[PDB]
Amino acid sequence: VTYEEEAVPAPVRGRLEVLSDLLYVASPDRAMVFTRTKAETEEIAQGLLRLGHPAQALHGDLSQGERERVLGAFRQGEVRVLVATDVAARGLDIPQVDLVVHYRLPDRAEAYQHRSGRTGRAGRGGRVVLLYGPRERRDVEALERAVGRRFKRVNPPTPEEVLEAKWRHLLARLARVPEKDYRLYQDFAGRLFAEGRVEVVAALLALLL
Amino acid sequence: YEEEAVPAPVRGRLEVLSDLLYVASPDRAMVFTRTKAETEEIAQGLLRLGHPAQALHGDLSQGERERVLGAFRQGEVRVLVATDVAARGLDIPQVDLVVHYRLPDRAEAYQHRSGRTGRARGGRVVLLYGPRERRDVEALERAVGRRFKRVNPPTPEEVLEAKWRHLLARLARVPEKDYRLYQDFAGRLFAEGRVEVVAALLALLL
Repeated sequence: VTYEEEAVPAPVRGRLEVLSDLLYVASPDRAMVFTRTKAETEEIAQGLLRLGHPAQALHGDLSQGERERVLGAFRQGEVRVLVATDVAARGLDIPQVDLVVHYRLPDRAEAYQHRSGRTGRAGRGGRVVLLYGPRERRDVEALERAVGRRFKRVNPPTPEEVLEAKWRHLLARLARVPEKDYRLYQDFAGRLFAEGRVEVVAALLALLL
Repeated sequence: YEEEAVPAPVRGRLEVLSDLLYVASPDRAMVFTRTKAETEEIAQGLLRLGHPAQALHGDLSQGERERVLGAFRQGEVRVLVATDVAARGLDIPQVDLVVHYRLPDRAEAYQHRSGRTGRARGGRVVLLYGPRERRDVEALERAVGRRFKRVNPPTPEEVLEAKWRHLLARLARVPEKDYRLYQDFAGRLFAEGRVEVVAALLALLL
């Protein structure tokens, strides 16, 4: 195994929210999320959507043609999140991805591995994350038995983790903006600096994040 | 009220409206077109460009209107864009600035539209003229029996400075509790002191 696995604690309800934060912090090019039912794939996708992530749902009800295009969307970068059921998920036509997340848990060990292999954009490297509920702890120990491995027990992202991630995203915007367009606002930038009021700029960031 | 005819090509027309808007900064403005097609188009152009604008027409559900007008009255909406038909009604209040994006098809349309300006005081009225309307400007000018002051579009520099003051305003409305979260980040920026970076910030909000 050349990928790492983390067991991360979440409350079935706040499950979506935790995940969203995971993504924001981790910022992976491609990610799959696994769940039990095609309906969840839907909720979760819509959910993540409104939560501001490029998410699609992968199930077998998807037509041959619909599938094939949800997948392409994925390989380009147009879709950055695929939410699938283990069944819909079988196939060689599935890309390798930066990060695998188990939303609900896989009952038996083989589902775990089929799911987990899709990470590692080489056969080497990759992160897997399992989400467990407050009681499901016993379920997690059980899997580790099956899988014959100890998963790392890692906390969800702190608010300032996210804040930190958002800020990183933002320097990324600024990078893009070319002199051709910021050159016009030099003077103002000057004023702010020469006044030296963090509060005002703190304010400015307030409504950019 | 004062009346000012402002030179402007229909092809870049929208930009100076935005300008006059920023430079005037009225609590209420109303802009007049002649087809739901443009009221529509223009509420978008202005919301895009920075201004809290909404469009006013018939298709608009009875109920919905009430809400828009309320918002315009509240001042949650500072600019209204309306056809002449849609505009009729005693629910439409008096504004600080009346703009004729395109002109009236009569001295009645004019004195109907302009009627809407000034509240408690005189008002203001802007008539936007392209170069090849210059003739028919005089046409309606005397048609109404008055001479509108010929006055020029706002300066790039005038506009820019205004844009700035608006921004300050917005900023000033940020609740202490909110931005508190970003003092550190802010500090990081002053710390490296790349004005260019902060410029790129500004570029993203103007």
